[PDB]
Amino acid sequence: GVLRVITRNSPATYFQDRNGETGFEYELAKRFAERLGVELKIETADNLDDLYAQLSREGGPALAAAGLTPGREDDASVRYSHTYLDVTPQIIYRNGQQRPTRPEDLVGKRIMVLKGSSHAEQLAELKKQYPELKYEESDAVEVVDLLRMVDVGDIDLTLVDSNELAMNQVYFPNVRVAFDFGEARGLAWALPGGDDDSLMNEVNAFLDQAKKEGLLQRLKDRYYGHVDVLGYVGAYTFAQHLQQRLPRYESHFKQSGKQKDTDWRLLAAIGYQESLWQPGATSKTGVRGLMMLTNRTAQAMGVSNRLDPKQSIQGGSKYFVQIRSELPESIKEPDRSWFALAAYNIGGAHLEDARKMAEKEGLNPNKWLDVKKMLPRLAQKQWYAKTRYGYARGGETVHFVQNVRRYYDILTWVTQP
Ligand SMILES: N[C@@H](CCC(=O)O)C(=O)O
Repeated sequence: GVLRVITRNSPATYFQDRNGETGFEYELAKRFAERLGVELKIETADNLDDLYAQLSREGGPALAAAGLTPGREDDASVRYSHTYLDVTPQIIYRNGQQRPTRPEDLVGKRIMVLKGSSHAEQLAELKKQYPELKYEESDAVEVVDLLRMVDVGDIDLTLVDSNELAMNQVYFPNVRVAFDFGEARGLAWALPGGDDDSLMNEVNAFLDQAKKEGLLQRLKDRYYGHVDVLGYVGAYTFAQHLQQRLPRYESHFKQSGKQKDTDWRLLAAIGYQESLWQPGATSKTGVRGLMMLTNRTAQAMGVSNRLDPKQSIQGGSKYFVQIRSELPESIKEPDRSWFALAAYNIGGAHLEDARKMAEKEGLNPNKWLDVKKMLPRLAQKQWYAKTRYGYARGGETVHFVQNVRRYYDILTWVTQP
């Protein structure tokens, strides 16, 4: 009584954050496994070629959920469910470089795509029509890698499904859609063929029902797509809010500070980066209140009302100090505080991968200046594929810690002594 779903380890799909497992596919697979009264077991594939290999052996996974494009036709050997999400392939280029207008303008550019993907096949055929088109494909990269590579200019163009872009665009300021390339199409789950429609029919029953019940559109808004974390405000705006907001809460930050033997101004910085000192702030991610705590985490810290500024401040402060208390003793202050900010955001599991990765690189797993260099690698498959817990958006962790420290510095400077 265990549903095995194979997927890809990636932000649009499945990954681990500080609260455990998450992702569009993962949630859809879980709400489905529950509709079957079985346990969901995730298995992840290394690349797309391997996913389909795995799906087609006997004794393999039930189905594949991985934002797969059917394309197909009638290879009965692999069969597709109804679609649960409609997308469009898009050519992506780097801002301030020659924006291609037409398929012919893909000639002369360096292009990279997932090896074994629909899009590699979309380009393969375009190469008959223009034998000068050249492109590379790789198994050691995921779409998140491709966008970074354009953003940073290591490649000119790539070709990806629009949803992957909607989720990530914001983490890549320099990238821009050049044009749609192909008709809109639907994504779907993949099952092996196929003589018993036992398994297929309910999936199709599930997806059809979950479309009219709002579940698909709910998820789509949950994930696709938005900037949780980021945003250093003006020094202007912070000075503003020092006068308009902090006076309400300074009292609570101070006492929690005292209660827990920790600098109140860092607690106050966490909260500013968190919600901008807004006790009613909330996210579609399911965090809420001044210290943007999750429900499980709030209950765990004794917070019975997430919207009460005093409670959320006390519970968030409690959460931060414990995380800082649980790090390896080998990490000393002040780095220790920075690791905890790093862990507060990305989860200790991932932070741990970073330190191992840091060690193996001959760096100091105890120096925030070093591990901080490793955290961004967790969003690079060549690297995160080699870690225990896999993908993490480590660049956003770094911004988190940085930003929080920055507010902490201004606060110190103004307080006072
Ligand atoms: N097939 C990949 C995209 C491949 C590419 O970017 O070229 C996906 O599942 O989104």
